[PDB]
Amino acid sequence: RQKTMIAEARNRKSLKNKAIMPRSKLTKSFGKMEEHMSTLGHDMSALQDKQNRAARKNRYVERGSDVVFGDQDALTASTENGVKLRQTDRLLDGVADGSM
Amino acid sequence: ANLRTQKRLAASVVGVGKRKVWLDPNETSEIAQANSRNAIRKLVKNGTIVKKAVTVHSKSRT
Amino acid sequence: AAQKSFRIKQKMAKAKKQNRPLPQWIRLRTNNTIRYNAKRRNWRRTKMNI
Amino acid sequence: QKIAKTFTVDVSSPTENGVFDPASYAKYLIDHIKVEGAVGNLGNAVTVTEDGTVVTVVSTAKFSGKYLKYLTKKYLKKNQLRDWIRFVSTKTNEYRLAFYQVTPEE
Amino acid sequence: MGRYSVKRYKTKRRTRDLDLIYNDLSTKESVQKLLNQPLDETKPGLGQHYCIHCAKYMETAIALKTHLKGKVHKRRVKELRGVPYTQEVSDAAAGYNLNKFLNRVQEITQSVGPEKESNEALLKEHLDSTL
Amino acid sequence: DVVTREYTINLHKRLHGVSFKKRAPRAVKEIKKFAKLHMGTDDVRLAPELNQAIWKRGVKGVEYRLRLRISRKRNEEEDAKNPLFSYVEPVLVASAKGLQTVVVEED
RNA sequence: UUCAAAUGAGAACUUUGAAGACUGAAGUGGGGAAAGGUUCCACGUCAACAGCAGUUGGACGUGGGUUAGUCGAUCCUAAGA
RNA sequence: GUGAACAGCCUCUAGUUGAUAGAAUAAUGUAGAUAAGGGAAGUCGGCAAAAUAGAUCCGUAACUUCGGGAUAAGGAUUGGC
Ligand SMILES: [Mg+2]
Ligand SMILES: [Mg+2]
Ligand SMILES: [Mg+2]
Ligand SMILES: [Mg+2]
Ligand SMILES: [Mg+2]
Ligand SMILES: [Mg+2]
Ligand SMILES: [Mg+2]
Ligand SMILES: [Mg+2]
Ligand SMILES: [Mg+2]
Ligand SMILES: [Mg+2]
Ligand SMILES: [Zn+2]
Repeated sequence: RQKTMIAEARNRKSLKNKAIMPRSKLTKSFGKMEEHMSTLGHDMSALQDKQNRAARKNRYVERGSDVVFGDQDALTASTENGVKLRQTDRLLDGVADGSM
Repeated sequence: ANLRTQKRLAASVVGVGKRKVWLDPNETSEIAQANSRNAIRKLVKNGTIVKKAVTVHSKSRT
Repeated sequence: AAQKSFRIKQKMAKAKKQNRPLPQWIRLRTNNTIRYNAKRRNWRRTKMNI
Repeated sequence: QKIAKTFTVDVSSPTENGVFDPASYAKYLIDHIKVEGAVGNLGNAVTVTEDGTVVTVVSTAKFSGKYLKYLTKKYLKKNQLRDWIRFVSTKTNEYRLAFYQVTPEE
Repeated sequence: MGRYSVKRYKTKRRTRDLDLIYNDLSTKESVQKLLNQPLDETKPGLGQHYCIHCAKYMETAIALKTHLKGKVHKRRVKELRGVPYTQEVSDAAAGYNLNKFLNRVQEITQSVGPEKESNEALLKEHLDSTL
Repeated sequence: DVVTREYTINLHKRLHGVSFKKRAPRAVKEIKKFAKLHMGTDDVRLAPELNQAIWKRGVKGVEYRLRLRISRKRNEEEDAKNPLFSYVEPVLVASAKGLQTVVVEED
């Protein structure tokens, strides 16, 4: 197990070329948390309760924008030169209709 | 997607080199929306963009 | 040069405003024989020589 | 000169989530704190006590919160908790053990 | 194989062997003969200033003195401390002429060794006095 | 047929005599060829952690042996020409010596 | 130089991440003078050009951008005109 | 950091990772190396390479415009603790 831990740490680390990212800035997942704590042999009752509370708190409630605009797009003619509403278009401002 | 502008703006906003800025590869659409330094600052605050630590040059042997 | 003369900058302004392709509606006129800008200039192709 | 310094650590979050032992942490500190270059030399200089939520170190001879953090990170690494639990300062010379940010599974 | 080893230990650039130098130091007559040599034009220092341990001529007495005060000479002195490693050692390690090798070791420890040590002591103190 | 096995690859005899700037890239190509040989899949995908293990000692410092976990799985996309592909992962062990091919149980 | 993902009709060459290297402060870094004149930056976007390629570009199309009592010119005289 | 040192070599900040690619490893090339014994017998000619090289100490001829020649030549040495 000690030799395996050495090998895994060596494959993990690249300190000569760059520093390791800070854990306090990263965020991880409860699935990995649960499997690691289970490997350590702790009881996951409290952590599972916290995760259940978080999952119940993060609810998805739809709104009118979700009903109306959810599968639609556009609602404005796409310009030929990627221009804003009041941006001049030197090339096309003299030709009003799209056929011409 | 092309995030070159966001990478440059993140380096300028955080105050480090472009070599020291981490853009979350999972949040590509959110990062691609951010066209201003204000939106870049918001991404830095919530952690989509991270400042990397310096590469170590130890002096223990010296 | 960064520190330039007003005469130089005025000529540069004229060149910038001249830098364009044809307006499309010119092609639609009766008996139009103008089909492209034959005096278009580019900064890396023909120098203005002041 | 040898004014008594008090350092406190709050272990309540990992203790209540069931992945930490304050008594073992205190025993590790007792056995591993070095005074004048050797372990087991804490005679009337460093006292480590705990009551299940707060671990208190009282020292009069060359102790700092950086050293305390170093020892705590060693203990967490030995228990394979270094990837999940960190040692934070809340106010001066009072510290706590806090989980890193975990996304809910969904 | 490499150029350094080739050009240092080429056969035409060979040096005297350690068992031969051990025999040179073992007897007093050899020591006196090598200490007092005729004026030879083709040796450095006219054949004088000869270190027996290193089998080396020096140009001058001051050169010989600075040589004796050196780690190179002390390395050679350490090398000449033990049994001189004849073919008898290799034969005995193979398990052949064992009694002959053991008799030779006994003779070194009893007679030839201490006489060589006494000659070396006398030679060193003579070099200290004359230098 | 979905399956997962662990193999040892001898990179030493595959990289015997290769130019130093080309050793690790040739190791990548050799492992792809190895997975193709063992699973019949022309679509081979290497884990970036495996690529790290290959490149760990630079361009010319590839290990003599590597322990691989190779999984033949199903291609879910409709646009692909191949219904099967292989995913190669590294197995980080104490030593890659003396290990034989094994079938990993799938759960 | 390599790996995965994304984008895409199409990716050795685009983007992000994962790695391996290099310039090694007399720099492959950070600014200016002469010269250039918009090449700067954003959006759109690949016919031609980038001696392979191209979804990329100092390319093509449409725009945005240079704010001074104190920085310069301007004033002074130099060899000279 | 090494070192006398803006040398060479390695690294931090910052910046690049650009220059058509893939596979094979015949001859002849281009660039770089090693070679038993001999040691210029090669050649118009030692061309080219090799050999020397830092520092400390010992020592240093002719000739001379007395200033030089001179690092003349020739020797001893060098790590680590
Ligand atoms: Mg070969
Ligand atoms: Mg380098
Ligand atoms: Mg270099
Ligand atoms: Mg640009
Ligand atoms: Mg082309
Ligand atoms: Mg343009
Ligand atoms: Mg030869
Ligand atoms: Mg001849
Ligand atoms: Mg001849
Ligand atoms: Mg001379
Ligand atoms: Zn000697």
